[PDB]
Amino acid sequence: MKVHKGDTVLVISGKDKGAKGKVLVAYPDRNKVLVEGVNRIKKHTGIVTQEAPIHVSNVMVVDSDGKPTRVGYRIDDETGKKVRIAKTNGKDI
Amino acid sequence: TLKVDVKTPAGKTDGSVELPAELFDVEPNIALMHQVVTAQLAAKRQGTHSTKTRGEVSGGGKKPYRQKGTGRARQGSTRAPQFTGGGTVHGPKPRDYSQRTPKKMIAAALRGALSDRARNDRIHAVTELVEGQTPSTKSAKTFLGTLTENKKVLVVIGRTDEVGAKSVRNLPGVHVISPDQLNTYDVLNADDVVFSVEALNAYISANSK
RNA sequence: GGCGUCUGGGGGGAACGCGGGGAAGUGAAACAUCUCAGUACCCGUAGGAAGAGAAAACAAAAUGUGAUUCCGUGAGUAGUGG
RNA sequence: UCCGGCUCUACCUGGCUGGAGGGCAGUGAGAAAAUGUUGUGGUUAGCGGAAAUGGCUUGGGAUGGCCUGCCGUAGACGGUGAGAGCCCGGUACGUGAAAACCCGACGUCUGUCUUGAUGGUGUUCCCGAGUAGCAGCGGGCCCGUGGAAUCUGCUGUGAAUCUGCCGGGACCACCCGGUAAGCCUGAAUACUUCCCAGUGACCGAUAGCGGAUUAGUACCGUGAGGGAAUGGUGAAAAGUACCCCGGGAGGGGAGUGAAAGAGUACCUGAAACCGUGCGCUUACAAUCCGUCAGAGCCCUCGACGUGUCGUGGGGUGAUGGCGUGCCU
Repeated sequence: MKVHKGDTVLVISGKDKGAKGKVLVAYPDRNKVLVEGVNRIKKHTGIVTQEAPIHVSNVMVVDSDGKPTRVGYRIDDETGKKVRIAKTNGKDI
Repeated sequence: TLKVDVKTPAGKTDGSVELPAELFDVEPNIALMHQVVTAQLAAKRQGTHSTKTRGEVSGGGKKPYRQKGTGRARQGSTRAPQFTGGGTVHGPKPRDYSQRTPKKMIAAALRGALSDRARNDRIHAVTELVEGQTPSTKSAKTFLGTLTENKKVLVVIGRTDEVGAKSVRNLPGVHVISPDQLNTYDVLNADDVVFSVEALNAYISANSK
């Protein structure tokens, strides 16, 4: 999805826009991800409160220096691998 | 006899192109141009609309029930037009909308549109859209802005001018046509016409010969 | 004719091809010649296409064209028809 | 070209047959089956791919409005909480095949000509047989038997080999054209069960395929066969925890939601049809049920006082006049 489980992202749209979080579950089928502390709902169980899936277009992968970016791919010609890079700085993400 | 001075992307005038009177000074004919563009749009439209008549719907090959004794209206099939799910009486069918407009009418309409464009000096001539060998939409946009401030423009360049065609391709109001494919609809739809020098010369040579 | 041994066939498929058999409602304001129509349907067969194809040909005195096939004209013409 | 072996036998002469160069062709109609190398040649999976977390404001949410920039060989099209080139999938543009298959190319391979080629002179033989022609009965040609040529089926009869035969719309003569009774032949042409990529002044759930939902299903018929109906909560289920009435169903509070006039009987919610509340009217009355006058009661808009008129408006209407539904 260009975003992975364990990646930390910044929400760029919605009610919780501007809040940082950590992706815990991603759904390649639905283009939706689950992030820490965003899109929390109030389900009746007491009334529990937990996150709800948010579309992947609403999040941006944050950089090492805390700057959201679009992610790009560079190919490691030594071993044939293909790793993600950030387009704001070019550093490995 | 109208004069058009050639402009270069560097911003300096190069020379001049002499527009013949019989090609750029004819009196526009509104009715003729209207007929020509209507025929053009009719030729563009594809008639891919069809409906199943009473004979092409599935089933309905038997007379339903007793004509008499029932006390109901007499029916010959369950696919009759009045029946729900029945056939269509006079529905759309595939057809061709192209019209056989004479050559002289089309040529006269194109000449009239071009002469109307030239009368208000909306005709511009350039050597090249951008510096060659590499498309550059920014340079082309800047040059077109210098040439005119209108919304819709028409760029007429040769089929070998790949760099210019690719450069002016993405602009929202720019339409690219070939010199031998000029038509009334494209000329009239555009506020300004930008002619390549080789394209303009080719058009004049092809027509006035 | 029997025995043994090898190689083939058998059936399915929407349309298109070729060769055969082949209606009636209909129109003619009736109807039988005629039309509908060699249509509908049936039979035997293929191929990726099939069929035709190399003059025992047209033509009309032109010191003329030059296998077949397909498209446009010729032309709804010459004609044919209770 | 050279060499060799044969034309009963050996010797001098002309013709057959093999072996070496040299060509010439090829999976082709012109014979056939194979086997290798090579082509960023193709097809059968993919990858990369520019530029905004921009400011103010409305909003549940910006993808709305105003104002700033940026990319553009990329402003095609979709998605994302409302109209997004700069959020995502992507697009322009470049890239990619281990293996299989398909196209070519060069080869092994195969045949084939070389025992051959040229232009001259006067005579005998051959040039596709139950075939052509004719006769009878038919078919099809513009031609329906007609003066009916060409082509063709069945039955009889049945020739010639080049001064021969056939055709030139009955037929005869002359000229002209051609050479039947043997066989193969690519391209131009027709089509789409199926796969791929798109398009639409085509439909949008009584439409469009019969079939957007269990669809040739349910169901009907012994059978061939006939053959339906049913789409939309919300951005996300956050699908109403808990309390109360009730056996439940259902509902009232409480919550979630921007909205429950979105509660899984769910977008919008018309008409027919059925209720509830209020105002007027109706039990001495012969009513195509309306229309024209019209008392009374109720409501409402102005002015002046305390209710009374007015270039007023509405609802219901006692009562009088008139009045024989629509369509074919």
